[PDB]
Amino acid sequence: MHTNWQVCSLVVQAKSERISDISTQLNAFPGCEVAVSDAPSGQLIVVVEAEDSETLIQTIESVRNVEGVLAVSLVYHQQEEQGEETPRSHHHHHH
Repeated sequence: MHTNWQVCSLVVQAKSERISDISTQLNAFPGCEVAVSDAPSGQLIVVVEAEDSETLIQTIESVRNVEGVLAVSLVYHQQEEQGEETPRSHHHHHH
């Protein structure tokens, strides 16, 4: 099915010299499109669209595993999971 997926822009700070290699490689990722490419600053805007939030993470983490990327600033970020000290209502019923 077509799930309610989310797109996320990535401000990729990378080696300004190596921008051509990095952009080419990143645009070859699944769901990743290089929208904006500013070679002078080393900024690559990559928009990633993925089905589930976790599928997005799987993809974005791979983006951050490229040599050339210095910092990936995710335009859409949440807090850490942290852990809930007192759980909420779960409705996992077998019956």
